Amino acid sequence: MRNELEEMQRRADQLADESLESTRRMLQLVEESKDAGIRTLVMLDEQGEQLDRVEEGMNHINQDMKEAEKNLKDLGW
Amino acid sequence: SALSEIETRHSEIIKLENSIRELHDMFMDMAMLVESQGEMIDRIEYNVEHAVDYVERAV
Amino acid sequence: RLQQTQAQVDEVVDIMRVNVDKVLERDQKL
Amino acid sequence: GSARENEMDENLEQVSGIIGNLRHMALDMGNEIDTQNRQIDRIMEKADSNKTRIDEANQRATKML
Ligand SMILES: [Ca+2]
Ligand SMILES: [Ca+2]
Ligand SMILES: [Ca+2]
Ligand SMILES: [Ca+2]
Repeated sequence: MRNELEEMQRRADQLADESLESTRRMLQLVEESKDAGIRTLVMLDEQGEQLDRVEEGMNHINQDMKEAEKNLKDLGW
Repeated sequence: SALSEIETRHSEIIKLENSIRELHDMFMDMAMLVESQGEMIDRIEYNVEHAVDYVERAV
Repeated sequence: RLQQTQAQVDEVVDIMRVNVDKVLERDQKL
Repeated sequence: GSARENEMDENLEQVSGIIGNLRHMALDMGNEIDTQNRQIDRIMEKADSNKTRIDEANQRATKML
């Protein structure tokens, strides 16, 4: 009977020790996720502004092609 | 029953670690993905800025 | 309290999977 | 034992709080990407429209020769 109780306790202990080690690993995995997540938001913010510049640049081209077309209309071509 | 609740608690800890790990892997994939696209957008921004200059000089 | 975490994490997972799908789409547009 | 249980409890409390931030970050991410995807769609459209008008202007011009 003493052997059985001791075996159970030692199993509880060791299973609990592994659950602790798991929570420690959880902690590294969420910390790193946060950093990746933050990095992603910064890159997206930078790229947001880059896409704004590109769109503006497509609008620029657009208006100059209206100048080119008005010139062609004026020259009968 | 004390051991019993440790045993089932343990299983759920492991289940929770698996999800967290999956979540971490997505957050890493996302950042790689967005970083990569950072570089495709650099070239597009460059190609566009020069097309702007071209069209402007030609008109 | 353990249970509230498992479900909380699986929600973010679902959200990050949709997000990653949009970015594979954004990868295709570039 | 109680130093192990207490640590396991602080760890999980801490993971949880951080899961809450990750959710908030994932949602903002999703929104910013939806907005940039629409913007990319207007860029593609405008680039193709720009290229048609470029090709057309040139073709009209090539008749001048
Ligand atoms: Ca035995
Ligand atoms: Ca034994
Ligand atoms: Ca860049
Ligand atoms: Ca670069």
